[PDB]
Amino acid sequence: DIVMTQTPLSSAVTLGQPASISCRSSQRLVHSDGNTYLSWLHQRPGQPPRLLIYKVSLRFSGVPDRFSGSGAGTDFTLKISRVEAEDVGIYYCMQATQFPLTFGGGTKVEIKRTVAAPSVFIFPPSDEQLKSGTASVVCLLNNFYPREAKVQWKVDNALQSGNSQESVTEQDSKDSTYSLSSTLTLSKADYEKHKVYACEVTHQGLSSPVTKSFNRGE
Amino acid sequence: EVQLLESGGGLVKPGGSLRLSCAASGFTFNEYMMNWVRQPPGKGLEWVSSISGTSTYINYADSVKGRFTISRDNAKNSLYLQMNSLRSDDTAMYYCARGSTGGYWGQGTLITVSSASTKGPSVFPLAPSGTAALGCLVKDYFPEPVTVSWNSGALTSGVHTFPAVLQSSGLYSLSSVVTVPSSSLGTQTYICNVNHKPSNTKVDKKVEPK
Amino acid sequence: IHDFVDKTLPDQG
Repeated sequence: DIVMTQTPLSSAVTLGQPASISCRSSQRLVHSDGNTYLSWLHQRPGQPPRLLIYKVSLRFSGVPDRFSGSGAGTDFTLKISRVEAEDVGIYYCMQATQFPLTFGGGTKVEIKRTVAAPSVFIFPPSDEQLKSGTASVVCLLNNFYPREAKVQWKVDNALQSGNSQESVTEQDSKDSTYSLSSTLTLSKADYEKHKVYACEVTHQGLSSPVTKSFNRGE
Repeated sequence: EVQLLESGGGLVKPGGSLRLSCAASGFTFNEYMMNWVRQPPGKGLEWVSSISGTSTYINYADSVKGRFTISRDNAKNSLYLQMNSLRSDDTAMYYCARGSTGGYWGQGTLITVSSASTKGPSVFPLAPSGTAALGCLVKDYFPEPVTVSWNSGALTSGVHTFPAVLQSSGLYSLSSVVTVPSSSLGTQTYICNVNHKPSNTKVDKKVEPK
Repeated sequence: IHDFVDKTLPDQG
């Protein structure tokens, strides 16, 4: 079996600047017909892969010429001559020279943009959810960069540890930012024992942490 | 244009079986090898199986050999995958794909192999308090996926639908949020349209200011 | 060219 070793695992690139992805085959990649069959694909979240390059260096219809592929023997490369915001996502090499067909492990491309502080919003539980016996409290960090952020929940000044879950979007294909949600879930019986619900956000773009809070029921 | 569309996925218990289908159009079907490729949660692409144009050559990944059977019906422009003795680690998005280049793919269909049962979500408003934010919390569902739109597709700018999180209960939850002009609150209506096809649960929830 | 290349069969193991 031909193992495709794809590097780097992730690459962060300034807008308009070049990017390069390498895939090395465990053995010389040559078909009985003399050619080499290797493709490069790009996949966005929630979408099928899209073909960029096939047969090592041929561009698929619709693919802009800033993408190119090259290589021979065991070393193959995808080049992006100038990255655009929409180039974020995961790139894969695929060899279809010999069964079993195999893929590289993927490379995630990130666009490096200027620091952007999150806008922070807190959402109390709905009356409908409370009536059913549960309280979910949501903290939203919107449109920030870079991805690193810290969110801390406090309930009547008690730091919550293990009572919340976070989700982060993939990098936006237009503005190159991230968004994040953190959800604290409690029973109604527990929720109604406390007054102040607060989320405190730390991020490089904030000179000091931002807190959003509410009082239960008022 | 070339079209490929998968069907037959869904939730099944360990040890169970499913049959995937892929309907093709827009090309001469019997001139091309056809393939199944899968993508486990959080992982890369992995080839599953291939079948040449007139079924002469059939190939399988070692991890599915003896359990999965690929076939095609050229008169019906259809590709099949019979999947037996399924295991939790067969959970993945399954794609059909044409040929040897990776140029044409279906949209994929999710196979979840789990002892957990189907459950539809509850949908709760995230009510808005410059720029305001509002959303909907889509809580306690299984299996994936759910889809969310806003205002029946009329509202797309500023929407973020977060990746689902598996709660410690074994059920998924996600939120979808949108940022909107504060001046629009209480004037423009905002409705989140949630569809959890595995449970046949569809909800349109109005999100009103506190 | 793509359709022609896409008809190629990978070599067997």
